[PDB]
Amino acid sequence: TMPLSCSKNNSHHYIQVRNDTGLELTLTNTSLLDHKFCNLSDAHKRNLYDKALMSIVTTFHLNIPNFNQYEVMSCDFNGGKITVQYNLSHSSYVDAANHCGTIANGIMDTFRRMYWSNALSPSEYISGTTCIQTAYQYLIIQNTTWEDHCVFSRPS
Ligand SMILES: *[C@@H]1O[C@H](CO)[C@@H](O[C@@H]2O[C@H](CO)[C@@H](O)[C@H](O)[C@H]2NC(C)=O)[C@H](O)[C@H]1NC(C)=O
Ligand SMILES: *[C@@H]1O[C@H](CO)[C@@H](O)[C@H](O)[C@H]1NC(C)=O
Ligand SMILES: *[C@@H]1O[C@H](CO)[C@@H](O)[C@H](O)[C@H]1NC(C)=O
Repeated sequence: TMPLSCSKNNSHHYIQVRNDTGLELTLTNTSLLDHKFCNLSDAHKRNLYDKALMSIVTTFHLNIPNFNQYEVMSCDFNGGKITVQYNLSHSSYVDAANHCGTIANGIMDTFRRMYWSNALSPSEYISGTTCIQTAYQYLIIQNTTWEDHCVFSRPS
């Protein structure tokens, strides 16, 4: 049994990239990845990670600033299906500002502005970008299907 993505305590949205498969982005306080690794030494896994993230950037038309910043992250695969977990650092205004030039923040600002969440707030405005503040501890991405997007798929 795995926890739900479509829950009252979470925010979620599903990107359909092709007829069958897509990405489910989930803001939650439950984590699915125990470790803190992102073993991408194989070229094929490193490219599936690039492609999941590219499909989010193009659909949301994200323009991520370069601030020499970095969001804590673990990743993992289950038979070619990626699971990416960001351990967010945006609980304060200072933390939101220091983790602003990241894919996580651009995603969250899309949730805030499409009203898919109420727990996202503005912090600092810089370079035409909004730094997002939130109490959510994780942002989860999984390569999944439309029929399963409401339940977290097994990561490994
Ligand atoms: C979701 O996962 C699949 C599997 O990793 C991704 O792509 C295809 O996977 C098959 C193996 O089942 C490979 O033989 C193909 O070469 C892969 N195609 C591509 C274009 O990479 C699929 O792209 C993933 N979807 C998302 C949205 O990340
Ligand atoms: C997530 O966890 C933080 C505590 O770290 C809490 O303040 C926040 O309200 C929680 N949000 C949800 C939706 O449970
Ligand atoms: C990356 O994953 C492979 C798969 O087993 C593993 O052998 C390798 O040691 C990992 N990378 C590092 C630096 O350990």
